[PDB]
Amino acid sequence: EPWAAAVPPEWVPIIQQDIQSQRKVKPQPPLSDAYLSGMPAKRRQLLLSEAVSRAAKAAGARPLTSPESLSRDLEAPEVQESYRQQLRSDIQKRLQEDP
Amino acid sequence: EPWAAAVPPEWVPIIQQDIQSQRKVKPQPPLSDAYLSGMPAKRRQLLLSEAVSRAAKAAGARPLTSPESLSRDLEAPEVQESYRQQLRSDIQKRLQEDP
Amino acid sequence: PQVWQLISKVLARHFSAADASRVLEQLQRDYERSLSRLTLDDIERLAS
Amino acid sequence: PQVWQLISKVLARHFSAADASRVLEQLQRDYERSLSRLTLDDIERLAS
Amino acid sequence: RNRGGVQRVEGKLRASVEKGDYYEAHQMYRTLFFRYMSQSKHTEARELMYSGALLFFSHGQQNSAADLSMLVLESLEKAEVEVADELLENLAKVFSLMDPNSPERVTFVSRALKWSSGGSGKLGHPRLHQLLALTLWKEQNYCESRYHFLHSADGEGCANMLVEYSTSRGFRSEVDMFVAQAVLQFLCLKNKSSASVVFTTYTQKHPSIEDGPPFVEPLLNFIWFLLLAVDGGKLTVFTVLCEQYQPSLRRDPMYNEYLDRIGQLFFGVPP
Amino acid sequence: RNRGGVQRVEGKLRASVEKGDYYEAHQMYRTLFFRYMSQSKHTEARELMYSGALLFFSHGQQNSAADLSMLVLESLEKAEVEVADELLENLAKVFSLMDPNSPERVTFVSRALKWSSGGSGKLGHPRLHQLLALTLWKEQNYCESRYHFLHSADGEGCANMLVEYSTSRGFRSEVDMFVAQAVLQFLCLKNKSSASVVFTTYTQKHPSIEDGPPFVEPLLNFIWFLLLAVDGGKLTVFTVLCEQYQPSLRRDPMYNEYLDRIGQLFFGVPP
Amino acid sequence: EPLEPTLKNIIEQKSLKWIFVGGKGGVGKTTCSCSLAVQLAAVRESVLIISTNPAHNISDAFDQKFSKVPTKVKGYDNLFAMEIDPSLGVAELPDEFFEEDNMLSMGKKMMQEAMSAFPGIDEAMSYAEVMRLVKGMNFSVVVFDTAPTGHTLRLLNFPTIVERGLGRLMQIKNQADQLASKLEETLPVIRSVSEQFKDPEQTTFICVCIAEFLSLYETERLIQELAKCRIDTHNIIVNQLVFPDNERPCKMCEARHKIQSKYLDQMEDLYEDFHIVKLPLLPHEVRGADKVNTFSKQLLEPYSPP
Amino acid sequence: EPLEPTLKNIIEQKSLKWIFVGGKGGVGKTTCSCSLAVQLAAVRESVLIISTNPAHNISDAFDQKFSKVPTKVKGYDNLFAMEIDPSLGVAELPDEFFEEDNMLSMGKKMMQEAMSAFPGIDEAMSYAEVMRLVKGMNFSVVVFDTAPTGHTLRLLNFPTIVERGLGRLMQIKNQADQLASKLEETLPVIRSVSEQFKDPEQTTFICVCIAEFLSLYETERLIQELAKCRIDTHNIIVNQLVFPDNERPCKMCEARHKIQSKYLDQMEDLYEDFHIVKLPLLPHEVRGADKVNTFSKQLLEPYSPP
Ligand SMILES: Nc1ncnc2c1ncn2[C@@H]1O[C@H](COP(=O)(O)OP(=O)(O)OP(=O)(O)O)[C@@H](O)[C@H]1O
Ligand SMILES: Nc1ncnc2c1ncn2[C@@H]1O[C@H](COP(=O)(O)OP(=O)(O)OP(=O)(O)O)[C@@H](O)[C@H]1O
Ligand SMILES: [Mg+2]
Ligand SMILES: [Mg+2]
Ligand SMILES: [Zn+2]
Repeated sequence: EPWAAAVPPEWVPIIQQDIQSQRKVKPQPPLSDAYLSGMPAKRRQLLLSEAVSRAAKAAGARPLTSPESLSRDLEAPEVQESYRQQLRSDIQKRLQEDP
Repeated sequence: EPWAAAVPPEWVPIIQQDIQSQRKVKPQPPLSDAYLSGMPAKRRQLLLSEAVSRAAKAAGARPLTSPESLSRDLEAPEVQESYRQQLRSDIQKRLQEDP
Repeated sequence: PQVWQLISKVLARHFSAADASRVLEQLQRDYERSLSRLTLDDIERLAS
Repeated sequence: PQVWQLISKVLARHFSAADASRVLEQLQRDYERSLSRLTLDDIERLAS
Repeated sequence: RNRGGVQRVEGKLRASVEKGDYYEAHQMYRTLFFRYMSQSKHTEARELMYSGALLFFSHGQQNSAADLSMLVLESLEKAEVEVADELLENLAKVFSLMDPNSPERVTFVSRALKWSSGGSGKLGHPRLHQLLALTLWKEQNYCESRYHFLHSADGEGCANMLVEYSTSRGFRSEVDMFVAQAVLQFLCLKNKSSASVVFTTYTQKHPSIEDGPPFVEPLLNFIWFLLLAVDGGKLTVFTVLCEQYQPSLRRDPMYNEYLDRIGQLFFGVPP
Repeated sequence: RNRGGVQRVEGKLRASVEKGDYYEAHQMYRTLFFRYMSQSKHTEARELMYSGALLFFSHGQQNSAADLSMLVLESLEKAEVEVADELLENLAKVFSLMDPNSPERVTFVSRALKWSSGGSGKLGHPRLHQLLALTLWKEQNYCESRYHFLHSADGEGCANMLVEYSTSRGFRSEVDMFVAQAVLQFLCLKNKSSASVVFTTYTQKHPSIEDGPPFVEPLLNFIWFLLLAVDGGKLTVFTVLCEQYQPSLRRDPMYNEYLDRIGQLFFGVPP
Repeated sequence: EPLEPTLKNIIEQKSLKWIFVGGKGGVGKTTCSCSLAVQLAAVRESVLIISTNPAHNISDAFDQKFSKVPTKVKGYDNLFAMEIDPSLGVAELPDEFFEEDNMLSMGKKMMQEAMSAFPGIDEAMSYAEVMRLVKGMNFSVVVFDTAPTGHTLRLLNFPTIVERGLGRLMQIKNQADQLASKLEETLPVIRSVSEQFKDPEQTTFICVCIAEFLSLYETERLIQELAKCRIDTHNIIVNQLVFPDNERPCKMCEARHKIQSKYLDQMEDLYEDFHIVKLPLLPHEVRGADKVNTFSKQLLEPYSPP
Repeated sequence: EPLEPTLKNIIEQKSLKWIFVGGKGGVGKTTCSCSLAVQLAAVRESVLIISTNPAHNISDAFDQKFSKVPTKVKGYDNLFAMEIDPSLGVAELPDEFFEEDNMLSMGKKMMQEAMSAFPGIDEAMSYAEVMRLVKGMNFSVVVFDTAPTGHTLRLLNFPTIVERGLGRLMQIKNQADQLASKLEETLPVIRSVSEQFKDPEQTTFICVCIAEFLSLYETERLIQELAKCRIDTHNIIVNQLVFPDNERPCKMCEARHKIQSKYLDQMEDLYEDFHIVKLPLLPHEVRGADKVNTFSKQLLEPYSPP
């Protein structure tokens, strides 16, 4: 290949292999905070009501009655507990993917 | 005159007289501080060395040797006393014009 | 039976049908991305 | 005999002939204007 | 028992005043003032502070009396006491007893004027301005007295003091100038009647001014015609008078901008 | 007699320390320090403050010992004491005895680094950075320890601690990432030898890394080739390596700008 | 008939959070504040004491140095002490991986040294800490070893003027975006501190003074200033009193007692509706935890001579 | 052998102009400053005393209220007193002859109330007055009833930091013309005040303290801070001492004397090269011109008990 002209010849094989692998490697997952701490960077949803409000704002959805009425209707009762319970299960599920 | 059209007729004579006088009156002299105090305005030469320095600056005259040497040469001796003496006489002279 | 049905029922009155569906898809997106960007610190925060 | 002659003598060495004459006329102007704008407060300041 | 402390404090203040401990009495006066105000006894506190200020003035305790007068002003402000002639007279008397060179007079005048008709004008009832100006005139503080006259509503005293001021500190060539300025300033404050009366009185009383509406001085004739036009309200007359008398009006440059206000105020000239 | 006061003060300090009045002894130490410095006895004051700080550390008087250590730093700054290995060791020991969560450690570290080779680099002799990093590592403060290593000149300990940190808090998919970052950062600080040694040691010691220059991980091969090119100094090689390995370099975005520095620093790339 | 000469009201008012101890210099602000904090620690779950005075003495009073971050006070499990740091935030450790642009680092630094050198910073720093505490709410109550009357009043006025200026800025906001976000974030806490400082049930001021002309009238002036600020204050700590004994009278103690009795009668007449708690001049140094505890006991229990 | 325990050096140093009296609160800064001013008035042609402390007590000390402008002190012909005014320049009487533009009047006002409300203003105002005095030079010497150690040190540091900032501005001037002219006019006076405050022969600091742990170590900290500021200080006023009498000993006076003797020995050992002048605790209030004069006499003449 053209780039092989400049680099020492014995470097070419490995690089080629890397290239063939690099087009196949699944992208980098989220970085652990441990690794992020080394980086100089520091620019790496609260409750279902706040989540839905953020969703409406991102979608620009106008509430019909009101957002305050929406928040007051639920008030995090037992029936809605499921949501956070779901969260637990979801995160519990993730514990299987990275044991 | 045209301006006489608007003003009441009996005003015209006096004004005319004033006009004929106004073109003749010598301009207003400097105003006394007493009168200036009433005005809301407050934007109404120290020694011969400072006077000459101000004169040179206004005329943009470059000193040949130096201004400090000029100041040191005199140092306000008896011979130069005349200047301030002259001032006195000058101001004394003014005392005759406004007795 | 699920948070999705409760949210749909509430939005049926607090938002229009099109707005409710858009908000639902928007939140599904946010949830999916939060799952894609989950880390140990996030798990610790959930525990707290 | 007069401040003018003393100033001319000093400027003959501290300034050029043209510069000396310009400074002299400039100061004569300043003096004349100061006389034209003399007031009682100015007299009081002189007394001080 | 709760009310006993204030009574005992008042008795102690009386004893201290008798003993001549003037500073301690001043502090006790401050404490009594604050206690009374906390009880909403605004009138009693004001009377006490006025009496104490007068007493301290009598004994030469200038700073203490000034502080108590400031407390009187504070009481008037806090209680929103409606402006009254008697209160203005009291404030003027208190200001008179002060020392002219002290800034306390400046602060007291500013605060009193602000309290007096604080809604608009910074005038109160000009009666206060008139009283302060008269006190300054008796003190021969012509500048401040003239300013207060300008903000007052008494033109006769203003004309008399202008005559005196021009005669004493004025010049031969400024005799008319003075009154003209004053008149313009009066008109710059919408007080046309004050301008008319002051001009009349100054012309009538000043020895150097020959009595009669047709004055020899062009400026006086201009001022009289301007007053008449302002009464009429015709802009063309104002423009004609300004143009024809330009040489005399140029004697004092401010006149020009003064005129710029007059046409705006009495002839509808846009700004 | 003039010198007697200081001697009596020293005796009183000894008595107070014996009695256990630790705060009074701290104040007496401050006074003695100031007196000695006023006499230009910089070395004696520094020794006294070091001894007192150690003594207060032994008894748990953390704040007093920290203040005396700050005074030691002040003495070093004022006397312009030339940086020496023994002084750096003393400062590192003093910093170690402090409480990790206290800001006093941050302030002491900043001041010591500034004093140590204050002319340039904020490094002193990296021996100080190495000592602070080792102390933090024994304290398992991996972030600060890694930072100091980055500003240190010891790559073997840096590689060992990087292995430990990745094993403990790192992820399976980041094993190479860590070292790569470190290497780049080393090269971002012109310490190419440190980069080479740390990469060698980390590759050799990490169990998840198969020993050998031809590593399975593309990123490790890229880093090795980049080190070789930086040794060579050819810009074309750097560009080729950056371009071909873009998919792996994109794993950590900062790598990109890190590379932007490398070419500027080791290959003459204009900014 | 009169209000009890004890701080029992302060302890009983469990809702009280911010407590300020102030008065003329040298009257015993530090010692009285330490005693009050010690008494509160015996009741409240946790109590903090902050030395806003730039010349901190709580370290001297407790014979135990305290840093700029709250630290456990020796001998107590729920008592913490701190000294306000006039110095601004220390410079962060440089990364210097990228171009060493001075625009940010050098400019921020110079701003920080300049601000630290200016006087007002002291009070400002204290105010900043207050904000932090409102954000934290870590301690149940916090006592202040405030500076003398003047600067203490300046500090107590600071929240209201800052809130008014912030409201003005908001009303003329952007007439940058990160700055606006920070301003919006800060407004709630500034409003909360301003409201709390003006709420009698949330805060109060302890006026500590000695029975003397200067101290008495400085206390009076401070009380009036607080009333202007609408800060509640209903108790005064008279300190360093002298109680002569008939066993062996001495002229010094007798005359001092006469003077202090005159001014204490003056205070009693002047300060109805206040808890005037009287503290004697102990013959021993009030320093160390045990001495302060003993002194606080008589602070809460009215003192009665032999 | 030791330096004489008298302020005779202060009086003899006729070149001295600026004198600062400071220390821990309540140690007697006001009274000692008044006494020193009284003594100086008997020698210098004219002497001023300025109460920079926002809680002014010179009015209390002399039993004669003083305005914000120097006023003759009752009983003396060449002694003047003043209290620094935190409030800024009062608004000038309006002319309102022309358009009532709020841009100037309202903006200046709001700036002035805001600045007056900020804490540092106090010290700033004092500094401003100092500038004025340097411009005036009306009084031969001026004494300062400074605030406690903290704010006093802030004020004393203010000139140097202001001068440095002004120099920076000049070096980046116009990088408006009336502003530049004002800056050029102000630089000479600021430089002069900075130089004078750092000149031992032109100024000095009087450290007044009591024989106690807190006061002693606050004085030590202030002395070190002054040394940092390079402000000369070579005399300390120990005040409120107690001298027991064998005629009728009492426990209070005896224990206080023991404590004060311990700390006075500590001071003597610590403060060589200083004029340690010892003042007793008088049994009468030190207020009024006559009392202050009598107290100053023993201030200058070393006190020796019966
Ligand atoms: N009741 C008391 N008995 C004996 N000594 C006391 C008493 N109260 C205070 N003191 C001592 O008097 C001195 C002044 O008291 P303290 O230091 O508490 O004052 P402060 O108001 O905190 O002062 P500053 O305003 O300067 O900070 C200290 O030595 C203190 O120990
Ligand atoms: N030697 C003394 N004998 C008797 N009373 C004294 C003595 N020195 C001071 N006092 C009194 O002690 C109190 C405190 O003194 P002073 O008011 O002078 O303190 P200060 O340092 O000016 O205080 P602050 O810093 O609060 O302004 C005052 O009542 C003063 O009259
Ligand atoms: Mg204190
Ligand atoms: Mg004082
Ligand atoms: Zn006794």
